[PDB]
Amino acid sequence: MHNYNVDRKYQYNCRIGNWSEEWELDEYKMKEYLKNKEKQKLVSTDKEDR
Amino acid sequence: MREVISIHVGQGGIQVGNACWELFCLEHGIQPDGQMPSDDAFNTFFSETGAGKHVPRAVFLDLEPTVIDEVRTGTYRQLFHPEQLISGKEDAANNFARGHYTIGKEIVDLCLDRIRKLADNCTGLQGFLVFNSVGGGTGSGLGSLLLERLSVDYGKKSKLGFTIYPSPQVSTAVVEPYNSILSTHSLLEHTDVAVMLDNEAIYDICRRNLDIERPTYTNLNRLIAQVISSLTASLRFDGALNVDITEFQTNLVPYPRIHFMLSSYAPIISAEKAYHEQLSVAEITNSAFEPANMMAKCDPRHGKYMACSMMYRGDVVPKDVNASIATIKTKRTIQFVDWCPTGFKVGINYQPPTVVPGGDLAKVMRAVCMISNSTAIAEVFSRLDHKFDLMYAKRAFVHWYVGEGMEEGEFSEAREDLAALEKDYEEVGIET
Amino acid sequence: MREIVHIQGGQCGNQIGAKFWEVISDEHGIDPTGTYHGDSDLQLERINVYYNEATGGRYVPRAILMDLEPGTMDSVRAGPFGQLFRPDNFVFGQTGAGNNWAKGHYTEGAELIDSVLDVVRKEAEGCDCLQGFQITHSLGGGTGSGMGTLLISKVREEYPDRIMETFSVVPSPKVSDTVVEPYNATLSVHQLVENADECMVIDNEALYDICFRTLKLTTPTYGDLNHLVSAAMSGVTCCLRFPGQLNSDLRKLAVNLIPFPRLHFFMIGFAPLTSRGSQQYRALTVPELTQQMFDAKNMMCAADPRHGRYLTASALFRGRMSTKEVDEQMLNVQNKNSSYFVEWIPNNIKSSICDIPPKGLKMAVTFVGNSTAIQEMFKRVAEQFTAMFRRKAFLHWYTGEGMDEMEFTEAESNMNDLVSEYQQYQDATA
Amino acid sequence: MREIVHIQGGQCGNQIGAKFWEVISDEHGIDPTGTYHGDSDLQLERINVYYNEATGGRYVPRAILMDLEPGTMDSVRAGPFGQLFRPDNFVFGQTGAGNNWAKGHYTEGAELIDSVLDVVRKEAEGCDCLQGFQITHSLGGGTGSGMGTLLISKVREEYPDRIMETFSVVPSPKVSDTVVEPYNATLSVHQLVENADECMVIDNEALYDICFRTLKLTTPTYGDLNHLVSAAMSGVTCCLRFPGQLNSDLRKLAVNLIPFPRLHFFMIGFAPLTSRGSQQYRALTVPELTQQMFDAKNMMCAADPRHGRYLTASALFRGRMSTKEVDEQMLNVQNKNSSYFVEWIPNNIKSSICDIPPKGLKMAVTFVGNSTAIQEMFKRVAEQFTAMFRRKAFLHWYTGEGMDEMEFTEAESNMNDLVSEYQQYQDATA
Amino acid sequence: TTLESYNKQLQKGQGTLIGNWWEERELRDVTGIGRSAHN
Ligand SMILES: Nc1nc2c(ncn2[C@@H]2O[C@H](COP(=O)(O)OP(=O)(O)OP(=O)(O)O)[C@@H](O)[C@H]2O)c(=O)[nH]1
Ligand SMILES: Nc1nc2c(ncn2[C@@H]2O[C@H](COP(=O)(O)OP(=O)(O)O)[C@@H](O)[C@H]2O)c(=O)[nH]1
Ligand SMILES: Nc1nc2c(ncn2[C@@H]2O[C@H](COP(=O)(O)OP(=O)(O)O)[C@@H](O)[C@H]2O)c(=O)[nH]1
Ligand SMILES: [Mg+2]
Repeated sequence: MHNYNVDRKYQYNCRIGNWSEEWELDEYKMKEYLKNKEKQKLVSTDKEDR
Repeated sequence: MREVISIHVGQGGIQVGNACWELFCLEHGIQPDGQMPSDDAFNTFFSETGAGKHVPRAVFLDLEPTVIDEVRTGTYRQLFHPEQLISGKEDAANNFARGHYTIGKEIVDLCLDRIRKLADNCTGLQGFLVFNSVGGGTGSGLGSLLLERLSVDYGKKSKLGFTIYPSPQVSTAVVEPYNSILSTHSLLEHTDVAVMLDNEAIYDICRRNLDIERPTYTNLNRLIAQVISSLTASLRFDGALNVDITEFQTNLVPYPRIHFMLSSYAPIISAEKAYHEQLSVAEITNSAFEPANMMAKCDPRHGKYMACSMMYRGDVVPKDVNASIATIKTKRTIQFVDWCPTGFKVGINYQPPTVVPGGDLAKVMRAVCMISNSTAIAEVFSRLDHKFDLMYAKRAFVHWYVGEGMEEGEFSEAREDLAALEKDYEEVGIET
Repeated sequence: MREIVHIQGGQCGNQIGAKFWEVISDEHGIDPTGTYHGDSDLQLERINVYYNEATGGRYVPRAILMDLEPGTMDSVRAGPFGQLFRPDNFVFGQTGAGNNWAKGHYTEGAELIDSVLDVVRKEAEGCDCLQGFQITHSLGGGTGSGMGTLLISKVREEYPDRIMETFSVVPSPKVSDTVVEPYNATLSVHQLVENADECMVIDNEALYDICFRTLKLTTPTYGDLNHLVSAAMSGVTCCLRFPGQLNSDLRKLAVNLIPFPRLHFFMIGFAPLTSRGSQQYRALTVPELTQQMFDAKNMMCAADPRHGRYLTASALFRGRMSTKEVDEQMLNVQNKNSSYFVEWIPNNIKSSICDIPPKGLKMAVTFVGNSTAIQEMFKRVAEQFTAMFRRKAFLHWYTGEGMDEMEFTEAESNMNDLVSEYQQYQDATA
Repeated sequence: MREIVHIQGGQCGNQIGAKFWEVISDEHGIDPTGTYHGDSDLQLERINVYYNEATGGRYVPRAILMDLEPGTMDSVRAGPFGQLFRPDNFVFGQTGAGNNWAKGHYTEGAELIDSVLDVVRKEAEGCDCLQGFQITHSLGGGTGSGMGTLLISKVREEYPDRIMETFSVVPSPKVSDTVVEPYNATLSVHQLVENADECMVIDNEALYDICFRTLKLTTPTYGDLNHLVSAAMSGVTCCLRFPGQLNSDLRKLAVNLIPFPRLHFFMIGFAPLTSRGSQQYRALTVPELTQQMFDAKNMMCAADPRHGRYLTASALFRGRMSTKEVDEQMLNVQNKNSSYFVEWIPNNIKSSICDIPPKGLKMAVTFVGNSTAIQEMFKRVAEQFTAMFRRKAFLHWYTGEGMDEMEFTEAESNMNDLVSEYQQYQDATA
Repeated sequence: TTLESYNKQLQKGQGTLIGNWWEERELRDVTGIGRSAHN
């Protein structure tokens, strides 16, 4: 019966609706952030570098 | 001293020609670099450069540069003459009108010049072999116009056409019937013998024998290459009954209009099931005439037979050949037309089939390739004509041809000529 | 080498092309400075199709940007990958259109089109063998719907033999922005059926439902819609740029997808599209691709394709696969849905294969189709046009620059005309 | 040259063949790769009886493996000597019968039998000189008990004049592994009596008693049971495959063992059998071989041979020995126990001698006996069957797949009449 | 005629005893290659 797009929406921490998708999207954002840390292409690491 | 000239036009034609040349250079012991390691039975397909390497007697044509340049970047880049890999500028885009009336002339002159120069070096030209896909614009148009030009330039010389027609239900394009009938009409009066090379039958064969559930064009091309090699092995290897390329135009064509033929090959077995099988002459002959083994999607039980040419290679023995053919004649499910009491030409070669590494076929000691002329082939023409006129009744897609410089009436005489052909085929089958 | 050139106008076309060029540079391995750092030799033999070569070892897109206001160009230039386009290809006005077709097509368009025509002619004669034209624009705005169609007519009369694709963002009734959209929509679309060899329709409402049902993204922005459009448009020209077993160009698409000269409106789709979750939980196989690609709710158009019948369709598979499986899937799907395909033409589906999958993917499918259900959109737009035309609302803004109700009358009349001959094939039986 | 084709179906038959072929192979000196490595020229002398030669000189058994579930052959292929079997002959189902005789003989079988009948026809026509057929199966398992007897019927239909041999593992009530033995067993035997030229019954409990008492080994296994059966069977056809003083083929045994066309059920035995601990004390002599052979407990069937009178007996000896000793010992065992031989058929023992003994043994004996003792097995299975059928338990499953109680009634009546006229001759006097 | 068949290449010995085994035996004994030397 679970329905998405329910008017006011809290953060991903609560379980009101569509929490899994947004949480795993945020997780993949962190994961690609880890990948950009793994391969030395970070704009910051350039900034402190110069 | 005896050799033929190979023509590969169209994307399918070039993709099958490249595979067959792989097979031939592997068989004659020539590496892709082009020189024999050294660690006169090749004059048929290669000519010495004077010292070292060799060059094939083949030419490749295509309007779009993708295949030609990708081959130029392939591993055979040092094999072919750099200037005989002719490519155009714009693809024909499945349009017979573009390939026959607008852009062909700018390339066919150079092509015929190349053919002349290639023939000049040779001394024993036996004929031409041509490979094309009919259901394609550039293939159909260029092949038709080249056949027309060759018919007037050389004339009496024999020409064999291994054409890939569209399959009955499975097909890629929608406009294929148009250029199919146009190319069929064009080649009817210019091709000495035509060979059916559809794809659905090959899919069925490879799925049932090789147990392959995900085949691609490579397997089909390798099978066709094996067929060609088995057909032409007689011209370059010793055998009990050597058969020349000219021994088709005298044995398999009762009338000048009926020259369309369909083939079969045996055996077709993978590498794990080979060691557990008999592979005897009688069994390999019986497996040839079964109706799912026919290389084209057509039922042979729906029509008579007119001529059959069977070529054996290996340790084949005429005793066993005669026993098998006698059993076949005794068998009732296959019947020949009344006015043809004898209807078989058999050839024997001592060279067993060669095996490519990494291929699906296994190393096999005995093999036979069969060519059949049957009146049941009118079924494919009938179905193609029906698919034609169903959508031609309301003049669909006709603007794409008429606006390219093509007159609108050609479809009428094409229809009439194929109709006359189908009356010919149904009338020949009547008893005398 | 049978290359094509890009022209884009208006804010919408500017954004679409901006993201498309980023994508194409991405799978061609080109940095924002225009330097090649790819890994393959396979990304350089066809680089001339979209990029010209300049001094310093860099490559430049052959795209020209036109509009009546420099704000959009100043934004896109400051945006990422904005250094690729040459400053010489920016042609902009200083007044604007104000969502009025007459201003952009009669008064300011005529006086401004000279420069863009000159630059496009220069760039066209620069190349060796030009293949065709592609335009990306929206019909609900003023400047786009005016100058785009005027330039289409001009280049069509200049090069009659070449082919032209257009990617049209038509106004959706559900999600509206301006109360005058159907007017300039009808005026522009009246001039496409005589020039454009191929038109392919896109709806922002359709993109929104796609992203919110399938992708399940909470707060989508225009970046997502632009990116979906870019991927779908890019998937078309893969055959001409990469090797494969079945190469098929724009002309082959035209000849195999156009039954009659006035039936050049298409509806397109992309696969595989899936949300964040099952992306590693589901297997990408050609049966799944062909099951998902024919889904009605997979469409990028508000037209619902199960209310009519397909005339012709074509699919451009990418990645390594087996041809027999492709053919058998196509045959089976054509057989199970005989009611949804017109009967008097046999085997009305085209298949092409390419050996290069996209970035981060292993198999992809791009679909184009000619279906009789697209006329619903034209019915709604014509109904709205007639409804607000009977009261003659806001017609003074148009008639104040040399326009009359007569050309409106031929526009709506041709709309009803095309509707009639596009629906009468739906029930046609042999 | 008077050759026989092997056909096996069901799990039990597959397991039996899995070691029967191993015994044949190591007796003929054939490695698991199909390459002969024997020492005696008599090894290849009549290798025709069971093998075929393919190109390269490798040998393949002419056994056809059949079942309704592929797990059995998937297991036996990885086992030793699993490479001999030709991959094409494997015929397996997709659903399974679940020990339902109606399912295995009417629904799944009627569809599956086409491939197996085609391949057995091919094998029969390929062989120059066909002697007959031999089949291995169990009357308690559904798929075997159904499809095997169906194949019996059809094969006998096209080959009425050839000899056919059935290896039936009939269930005993002491060691019961399944609940529906009465139904499918009586249904199988009803058809089997009408079409079986020879049928030999094997009891697993009798095998187990033999291995526990005579061999005196602590932990018996299905491997040892299968080994016993395979040795017994190689004993049957050693005389047909090797020279001897007096050869007697399968048709010889059929003529000399069956007095009336319907009494064709046999019990078998093998000798000598000794434990590993006592093998060095025993001295192998014809008298003690015969004493062990005619032992009541040495028979591989539950029936008490001293509970009835022998209709006839047959003994095949292997190894070099004097025939006068054989004949005098036969006369001694006949006249000493004249109480257990029916009087109106004097000289009711066939004796055969083969000059090649099994490897590792200097003499060996195999025994086949047609006696009245088998009647109690049918009486007891009849009691179990009627206990099943009075309350109609487990019956709707059978009748819901085309069956009716008429078939059960006629089958039980036929088997009851079989028992009655089988015991009729026990008390018949001259 | 179903010769060869179940008798493949073998040198010396009494053979397999099917077909013309007797007749090939003496040929093989008097001269190498009992049957149809390979080409
Ligand atoms: N069997 C087989 N058929 C092929 C192959 N390649 C192309 N074809 C056939 O060719 C037909 C389509 O024409 P193409 O060969 O792709 O293209 P073309 O012949 O060069 O003509 P254009 O498309 O106008 O360039 C298909 O229907 C196939 O049947 C191949 O590798 N094997
Ligand atoms: N997909 C997409 N649609 C857009 C974008 N920008 C504007 N639109 C659509 O275009 C419509 C407005 O068109 P408009 O800008 O007035 O056209 P113009 O005057 O010719 O530039 C709106 O309804 C939007 O939905 C974009 O970046 N992507
Ligand atoms: N000799 C022997 N008998 C077996 C073996 N496995 C099972 N059985 C017997 O077979 C009977 C069951 O037969 P079943 O497996 O149902 O036959 P199926 O239905 O054709 O597979 C049991 O009573 C067992 O005693 C075996 O490996 N060897
Ligand atoms: Mg092509």
